Amino acid sequence: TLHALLRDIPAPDAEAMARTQQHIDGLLKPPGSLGRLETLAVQLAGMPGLNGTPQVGEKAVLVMCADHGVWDEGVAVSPKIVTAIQAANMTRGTTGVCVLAAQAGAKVHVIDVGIDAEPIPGVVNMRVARGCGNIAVGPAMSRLQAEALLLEVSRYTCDLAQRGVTLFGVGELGMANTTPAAAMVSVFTGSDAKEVVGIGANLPPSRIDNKVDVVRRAIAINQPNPRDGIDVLSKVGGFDLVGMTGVMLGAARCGLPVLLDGFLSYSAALAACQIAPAVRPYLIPSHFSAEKGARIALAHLSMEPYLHMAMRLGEGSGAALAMPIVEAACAMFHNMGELAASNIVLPE
Amino acid sequence: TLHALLRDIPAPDAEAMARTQQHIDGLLKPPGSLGRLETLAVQLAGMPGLNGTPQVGEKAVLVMCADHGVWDEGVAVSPKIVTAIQAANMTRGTTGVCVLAAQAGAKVHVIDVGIDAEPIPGVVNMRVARGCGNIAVGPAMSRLQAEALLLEVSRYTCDLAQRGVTLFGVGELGMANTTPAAAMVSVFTGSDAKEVVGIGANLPPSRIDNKVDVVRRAIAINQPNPRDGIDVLSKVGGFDLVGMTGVMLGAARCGLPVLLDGFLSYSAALAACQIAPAVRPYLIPSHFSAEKGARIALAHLSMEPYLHMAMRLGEGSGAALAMPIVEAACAMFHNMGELAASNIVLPE
Ligand SMILES: Nc1ncnc2[nH]cnc12
Ligand SMILES: Nc1ncnc2[nH]cnc12
Repeated sequence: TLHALLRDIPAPDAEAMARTQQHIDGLLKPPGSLGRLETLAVQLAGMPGLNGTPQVGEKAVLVMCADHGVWDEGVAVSPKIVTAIQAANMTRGTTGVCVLAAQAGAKVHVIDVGIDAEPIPGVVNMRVARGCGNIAVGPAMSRLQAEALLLEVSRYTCDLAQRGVTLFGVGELGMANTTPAAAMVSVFTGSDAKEVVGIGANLPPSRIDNKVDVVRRAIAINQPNPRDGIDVLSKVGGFDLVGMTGVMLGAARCGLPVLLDGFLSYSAALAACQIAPAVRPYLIPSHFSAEKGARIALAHLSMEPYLHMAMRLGEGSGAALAMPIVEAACAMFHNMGELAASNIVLPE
Repeated sequence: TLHALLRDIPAPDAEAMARTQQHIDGLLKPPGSLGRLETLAVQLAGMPGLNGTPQVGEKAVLVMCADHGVWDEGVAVSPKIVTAIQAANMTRGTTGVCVLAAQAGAKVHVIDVGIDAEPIPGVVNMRVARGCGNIAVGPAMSRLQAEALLLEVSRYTCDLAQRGVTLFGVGELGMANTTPAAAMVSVFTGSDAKEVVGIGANLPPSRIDNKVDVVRRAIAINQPNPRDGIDVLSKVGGFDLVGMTGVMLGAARCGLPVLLDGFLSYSAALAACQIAPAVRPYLIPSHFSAEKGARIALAHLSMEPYLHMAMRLGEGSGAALAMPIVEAACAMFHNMGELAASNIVLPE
C-alpha cells in the first residue's frame, strides 16, 4: 500500500554526514575549495542505501514512455507515432539517452506506461492505457490509476536496488509532454501559464498562444488541488509523469539517490515533494533545461543544476550526462590524500 | 621563434564544420535539442589537429607550478612551501587534479616553471628562477624571460600532440597566485581592482583591503600596456601564468583544443587572446570559478562555462571534470542513429 511506502521513507543519516564532512575537511586542499562537489559528497553520505559513504555501484536510467490525448489539441509538432518509434530505438541503443548512458556506464530501462501503439518487444510493460485522457476536456486518468502506477513503479525501482543499482536517473518520452508538464508547474507554483509554457520540441512561435490556452483550459476544467500531488498528477499530468514521480518515491524509500533530468522531471519532482517532502533529500539536479518554465520550477524546488547545456531533448539525457559528476564526488572523497599526512597546516 | 609560432596558428576549418552541422541535424532528435553539446561538437570539428571530426584521443592536464615574490606582501595565508609540497604530491597521484584526471582517464603533467625550492624529482623541469619578482615593487620578470618560457612551453605542448594527445587541460599551482591573476584581469578588462580581487585560498575578509592595495600598486608601479599581452604577463603576471598562456598558444598552433580551468586560467586566456586572437577558437571553458573576478573575466572572453560547481581549488581540477563533457559531444556525434533511417520527419 502507498501510505506505507510513504511512511517508510528514511530520513537522512546525520551521523554519516558529520563524519563525511570532517573527512572532507581533512583532504589535501584548502577547506571548502571543491565547493559543490563537497556538498554533493556529504549529501550522498547521508543516504541510507549507500552504506554511510559516498559510493556509486551500478547506475540505471529509467525512461517512462507514454502518449497524451492532449496531442489532439495541436500542442505538438512531432507526429504521434514518434513515441512508439523512439521507444523501439531505445531498445537498439541509438537514442540520445542511450549514447550518453553508455558513455556513463549506465544501463537504460525503457518502461511503457501508456504508449498508443502495440506493445514493443524489449520494452518493460507497465501500460495503463493506450495514451492518457486529453487534459483539455477532462482528467488524464483516475486517482486509482495514478495510485496504482505509483506503487508499481516505486516497487520496480526499489527492486533494482536489490540488484546492485545505487544511482538512478529518470527520464521520459512522449509527444506533447511539455503541455501537462507546464500545467503541473503552473498549479504547483501558482505561476501563470504564459510564464511556464515553452516551445517543447520545436513548436513554432505562432502556435504558442494556443498551447497557453490549452493549459489554462486544463486547469480550469479540472480544478486540480495543489495541496494534493496525486490529485494534480491524475488530473493534469500523464502516465509518464506519474511514472517519473514513482521512480522518485521508490528511490527515496530505498534510501538511494535520483538524478533529475529536465522540465518534465522538474514537474514530477514538484509532485513527489508535495506527496512526500521526505523525498527531497534524495533528489539531485543534473542540468538546467532550456525550456521556458525551467527557472520557476527549479526555484520552487530550491535547486541549482550543475550543468548549463541549453539542453531540451529529454529522455533522461541530462541525468546521464551528470552521472560522472556524482562519481567525481566519490572519487574525491575516497582517493584524495590528507593534509595531515603532508604536514600541511591551513587556516579553516 | 615566437612570431613564427604565432603566424602559423591555423584558422578553423569551415568546411569540416558545415559537414558536422549537417550531420548533427540529421540525428535521431529534434533539431538543436542537444543545445551546447551540438555547438561543442561543431567547434571541435573545426580544429585541424582533429582530422575533420569531433574526436578525443589521449587527454593530458598540464599543471604549471611556480612561486611569487608578492607572497611577501601578506596577500596569501598558505605557507610558501605548500607549492613545493603539493607539486611533489602531484607525483604521487593524491591531489585534487590527480584524482579527477584519473576519473577522466587523463594523464597529469607537472611542470615546474619557477618553484622556490630545490628541484622535485618526477617534475618536468622548466624552472626560470626560484619564484618570480614581487610585482608590488617591480616586474615579475623580463620580457626575454617571458618570451622564452612561452616558446619552451608551447613546444612541449605541441610535442605531446605528436604522441597521441588530442585534448589538453591547463592548470596551475602557486601560493599567492590570485594576486597576479587579479592584476592581469584588471589591466586587460579595465576594471577596478576592488571588483576583481577575491579571497583566493581562504584569505580572511579583513586582509582583503591589503590585497586590493597591492594590486593597485603593482599596476601603478609597472604601467603594463594592455594592448601588449607579453608586456602584461612579464610585468604583473608570474611564471605559472606565462606557462598557462604557452599551453594555449601551443595547442592552438597544433590545431587542438584546450580546456580552461578557473580564474587563474581566465587571466592567462585573456593574455593569450591579446597576443594572438587566432587562439580563441581553440579554447573551451570548463567551470565557473567561485573567485570574485570570475564573471568579469568570462565576459571579456565571451565565454559561458558548462559547469557551476562553486569550485576554487585550481590545479586544473575544473578542466579534468569537464573532459567527459567533451567526450559526450563526440559520442553523440558518432553513435547516435539518424532520423531518416527511422522514417521520422520533424520540422526544422
Ligand atoms: N593553497 C593550496 N593548498 C593546497 N592545495 C592546493 N591546490 C591548489 N591551491 C592549494
Ligand atoms: N520529439 C522527439 N523526437 C525524437 N526524439 C525525441 N526524444 C525526445 N523527444 C523527441
